[PDB]
Amino acid sequence: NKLDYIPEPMDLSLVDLPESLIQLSERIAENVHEVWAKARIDEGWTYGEKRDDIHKKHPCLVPYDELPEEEKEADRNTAMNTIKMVKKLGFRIEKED
Amino acid sequence: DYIPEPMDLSLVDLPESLIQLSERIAENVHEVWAKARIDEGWTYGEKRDDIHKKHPCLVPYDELPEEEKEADRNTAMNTIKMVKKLGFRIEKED
Ligand SMILES: OC[C@H]1O[C@@](CO)(O[C@H]2O[C@H](CO)[C@@H](O)[C@H](O)[C@H]2O)[C@@H](O)[C@@H]1O
Ligand SMILES: OC[C@H]1O[C@@](CO)(O[C@H]2O[C@H](CO)[C@@H](O)[C@H](O)[C@H]2O)[C@@H](O)[C@@H]1O
Repeated sequence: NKLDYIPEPMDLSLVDLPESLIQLSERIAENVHEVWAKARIDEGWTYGEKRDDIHKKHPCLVPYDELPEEEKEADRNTAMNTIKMVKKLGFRIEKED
Repeated sequence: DYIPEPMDLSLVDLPESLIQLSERIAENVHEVWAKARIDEGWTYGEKRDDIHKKHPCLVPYDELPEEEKEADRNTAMNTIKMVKKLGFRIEKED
């Protein structure tokens, strides 16, 4: 092996987010996916049952609801980790009156 | 037949103190992403290979092409703009 890289993510296990926000994690993940998909469809990518760099085919190029549950969980957790980092970095997150 | 329509976040204002920390946020999402692939047997290779589990982005975040860091930063900021658009205050604690 040539490269010796060990990822060390920040410990966000004890960062608490409003329950109201976590209740919306699907809403956030869905929009993240829409942004992702629009960027790939604008580059000529299309849906295909196997990923393919040469023919620009991706299986995840579907509406968010049609994704496998495993893939939605990923998207929801990515979203929550990105926000937990905001809180870890010293910002308050509060639902507006 | 499927047309993505992301929320219009063009007018959502985030505190400048936070946008300054884009790279810290982007760098951590990359670490979590990288940690998950390496735990499943992925390694760095300069071409992506779904078969030998080789990905060119399995490098320290600072070693990424600027185009890739730029993508990660914008992704992080759109996720946080969604929070603000969904009715949440984001303010630095002083
Ligand atoms: O485990 C899947 C992995 O993909 C990520 C990339 O950060 O999500 C992006 O790519 C997905 C398909 O590969 C899209 O469905 C998703 O919308 C997009 O944000 C992570 O969320 C996840 O860890
Ligand atoms: O594939 C690039 C594409 O994936 C995103 C998530 O949608 O970033 C993820 O994948 C990157 C490597 O491909 C990682 O560096 C990053 O941390 C991870 O979240 C997009 O930002 C990017 O356009």
